[PDB]
Amino acid sequence: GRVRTKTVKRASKALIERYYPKLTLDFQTNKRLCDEIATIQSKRLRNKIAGYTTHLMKRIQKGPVRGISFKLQEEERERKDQYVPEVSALDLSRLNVDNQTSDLVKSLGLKLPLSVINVSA
Amino acid sequence: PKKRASNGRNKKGRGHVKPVRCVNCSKSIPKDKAIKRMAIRNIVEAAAVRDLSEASVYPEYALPKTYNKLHYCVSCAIHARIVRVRSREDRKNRAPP
Amino acid sequence: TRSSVLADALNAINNAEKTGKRQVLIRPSSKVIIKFLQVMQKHGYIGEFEYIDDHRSGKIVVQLNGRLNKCGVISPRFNVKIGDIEKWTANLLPARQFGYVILTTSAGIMDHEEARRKHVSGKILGFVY
Amino acid sequence: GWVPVTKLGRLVKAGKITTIEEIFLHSLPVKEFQIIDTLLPGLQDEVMNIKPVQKQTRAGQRTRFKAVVVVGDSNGHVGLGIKTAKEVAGAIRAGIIIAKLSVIPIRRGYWGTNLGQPHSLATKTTGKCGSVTVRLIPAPRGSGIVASPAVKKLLQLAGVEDVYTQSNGKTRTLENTLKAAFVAIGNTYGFLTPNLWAEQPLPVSPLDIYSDEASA
Amino acid sequence: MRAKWRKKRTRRLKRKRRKVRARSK
Amino acid sequence: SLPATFDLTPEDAQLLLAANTHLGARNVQVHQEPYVFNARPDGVHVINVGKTWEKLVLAARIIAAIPNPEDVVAISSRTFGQRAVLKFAAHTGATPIAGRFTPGSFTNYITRSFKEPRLVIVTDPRSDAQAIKEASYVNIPVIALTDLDSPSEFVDVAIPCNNRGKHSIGLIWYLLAREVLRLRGALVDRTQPWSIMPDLYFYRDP
Amino acid sequence: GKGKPRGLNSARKLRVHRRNNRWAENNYKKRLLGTAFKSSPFGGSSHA
Amino acid sequence: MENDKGQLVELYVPRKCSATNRIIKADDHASVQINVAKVDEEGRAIPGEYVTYALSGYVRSRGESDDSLNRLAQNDGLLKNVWSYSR
RNA sequence: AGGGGAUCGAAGAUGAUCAGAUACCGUCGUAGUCUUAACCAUAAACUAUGCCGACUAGGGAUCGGGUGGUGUUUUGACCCACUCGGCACCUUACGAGAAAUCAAAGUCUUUGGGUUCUGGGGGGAGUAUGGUCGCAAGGCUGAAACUUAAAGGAAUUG
Repeated sequence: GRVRTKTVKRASKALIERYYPKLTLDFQTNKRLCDEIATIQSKRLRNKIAGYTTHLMKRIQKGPVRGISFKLQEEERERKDQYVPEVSALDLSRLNVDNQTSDLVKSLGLKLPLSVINVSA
Repeated sequence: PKKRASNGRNKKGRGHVKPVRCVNCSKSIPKDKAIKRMAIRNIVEAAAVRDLSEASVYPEYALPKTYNKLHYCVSCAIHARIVRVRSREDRKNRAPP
Repeated sequence: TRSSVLADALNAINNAEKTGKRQVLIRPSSKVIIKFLQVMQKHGYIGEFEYIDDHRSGKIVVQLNGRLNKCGVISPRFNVKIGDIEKWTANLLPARQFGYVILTTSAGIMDHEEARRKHVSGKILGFVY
Repeated sequence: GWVPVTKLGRLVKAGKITTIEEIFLHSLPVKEFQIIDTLLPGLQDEVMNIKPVQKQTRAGQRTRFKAVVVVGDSNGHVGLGIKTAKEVAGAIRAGIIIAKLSVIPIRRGYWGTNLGQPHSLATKTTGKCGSVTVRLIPAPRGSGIVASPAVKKLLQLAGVEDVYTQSNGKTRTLENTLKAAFVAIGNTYGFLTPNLWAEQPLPVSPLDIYSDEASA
Repeated sequence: MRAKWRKKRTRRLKRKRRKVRARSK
Repeated sequence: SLPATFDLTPEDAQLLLAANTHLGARNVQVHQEPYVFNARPDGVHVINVGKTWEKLVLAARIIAAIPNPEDVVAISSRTFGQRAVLKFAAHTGATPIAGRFTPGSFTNYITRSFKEPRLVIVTDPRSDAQAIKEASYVNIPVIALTDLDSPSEFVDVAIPCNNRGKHSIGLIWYLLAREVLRLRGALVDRTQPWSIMPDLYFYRDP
Repeated sequence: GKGKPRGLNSARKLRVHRRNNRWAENNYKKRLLGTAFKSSPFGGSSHA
Repeated sequence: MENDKGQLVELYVPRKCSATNRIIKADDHASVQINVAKVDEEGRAIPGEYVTYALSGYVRSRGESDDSLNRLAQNDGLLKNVWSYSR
């Protein structure tokens, strides 16, 4: 079988969250970085670790992947979390309310721009 | 101990329920306890539908259907894979598959 | 059928207090129920209550507080000599510094410590503590 | 040494909580056995019984040991603890810790006049575990702890001097008799007597008045 | 043995004791 | 008693009815009956917005009582409420728990996610049941946004509101943040509006 | 209530009922029937 | 609880629930104690001051905690029209 | 004891399997099955749970009756809200329990609403004997000598 173990999945995971800018989509280059970036005890393990990392860069190219966050993705994430339209969806584009809803406004004693429409089951 | 709160049947507020006979082994089981299924199938099976349409002396002839209601006793319901042993928590479920 | 209206009244009071409610409705009313509820009241156990007239033995509403632990009746209403109170209280009272046993005498419905003062005894009715 | 890992543990070491009564009064959760013994240094322990227990496997019976422990002050605090471990020494060592985390107070009053110091329970109380039911009634002075050897130790290590006991159910299962006694004696503070009917203002939680110190 | 068939055996035994004794009576 | 300026202002009422915070569930449970105003045909029960606002300020006052702001924890396990919580924890100092609630946050004192708060707020008790249930072991008060049919076991202050609407869930989180900030002096004048639009608290579907 | 009468004038049923139920006891049954004097080899004596 | 000459010989006096007037025991771990902040004239909380309540485990488990706080709050003026006695 | 007697079928007879098969499977087949007149009086006759009364948690569906809605289709049928009386069902544990579980099996060591029936380790034994009922099969009532350290209930790991 070609199922990697957790000592490979996690080692590659650590590399991407700390060295995304320097990795590429190429095995040979990633092979040499893992020598300058991590201390590994064998040629066999080092090949496997780099091989999965290449595979993960391909995934990130097509779209973000659960379980991996890096400085670039988080920065672009927070930028879109500041979004806000020009006019609120709560703001008036013309407010309609049922007959029973209207009665509620009267009891509270607030003056509002009410339009009443019929409603039925 | 008590295995089911319904006693394996559906009798409440009733003294007696008249029985029916299983279709495989011919044994009497009260109506409310028997396992019951409905088997509706086109008379002409799927693999033969093309030949019969080509052979019909009519255009647009709707295939008749066959209806029957089948009664099984517990022993023959287990064997025929109509029902299967089910876990403690999963026994209480009533919703069909 | 209904055998002791007092047994119903104290059962209702006990169940409500046990579950937190702050009031009850006990039906029907009776003289013995009022007299029992006045002894409970006189020591702070219940609080206010009111009697609703309906021409049919009436209802009552009792305002409770968290004090009451258990109120009940002793049936049948056993005869109690004067010197046997010390063996009834020792059976159904949490301790001998608080709690009451209410017994009916010719002097009226009284708690046992008021029966010692007056030197009276009679039938036993219930307890509160 | 000791380094806290909870808010209460930090305050206790820092000295802001000085008596165990604040913890009970506010019903704070205790999850560090060092808190109990920094406030009640006088505790003495006792192992009541040790029994073996076995489960089945393909390769025979897996045997492990069960130990019961009681810790208390003989001045109004007790706890009960049960642990199961592969070795006998470990079961006892871990039992002392579980018992200490469960220290509860007891209420001692008088049987008759309020002369001298308290000597017995304030009211009758009952407790139930399994089928065992332990009931404690007040007794006059000089009665002693009228109870079986196992339950007498727990009451001595609690501070009760004169007390009656009646038990029903299968008492021979010692874990259930001691558990039933433990529940019964802790219920003495749940029972409302007329001398507590007075209304007292709610104290401010210590975890709020010393807020800065708890954080770090 | 099954409770049912033990009951049957005892009954067939009594029926015979009931007729051997009838010779003397 | 609160100053008269705390009453429900017409500007706020426009927000509340616009977001359909006043459209309740088709079923009501007994403990929630006082929050119901009238029953429209078709069975939808209109929630009394007046009691929604009044309860909202009281919840805000309990929040402002806790000294350390990091001891207020906001949970929301469902998508429509996660963004609202992350920004409620931003403007105020509350520690948010967005996404899945790890069993043992409030009970296991060696887990990396151990929080021992003084108040917890939840968006929907039905789906955030693990947080509320654990809140009952360690003496933690609970506040919850409650629909007329939601469970009320181990919940102290219930802010009645529609919890099946995207705009409703967000607006209630937006309003609390405003009131806690005002009570603490962060915002100067209660009269003027706040300069952050409520859409910042809504859920983006893409 | 429970399965017994509680009335003040119910004493007879409690006497007779209990008298009937003492015969389930092994000790009570042997002593009254006096089987010691009939079947015991010693006839109720300590030594023979 | 005092002795023959007035000395309190009780370890401690426990609290009681506001909604039910029952003792809150030591290990009632569902129980809570709420604090409600008072407000100055300018509509700002006054540091360190509260209107305090306690609710027992029983009340909270039955779901009556919400209603019981509405009763107590409205009585103390912390709410106006949330609670009506006639149900 | 009359009548009826198509089906299925204790007994009986046969073919096969088998070491044996006077059993299961295949085909016959009397009594029985059904009705009238008269006996018997039994069952896992079970909800293995006596009857009357009060009180205590939440949610929906259904049967009968009644009230409000001139609701809607063409007060009959439906729809919505309420109520009384039933057959039940879902969730939970304030509570109960040895547990399985239980809205009663709760309101029982904090032990008392009225009342009837039954049990006292396992076998011998529901046996012997004496009565009484039945045409018979049998039903109701029901021991003793002797023997014995365990039988038994619910869950746990294998």
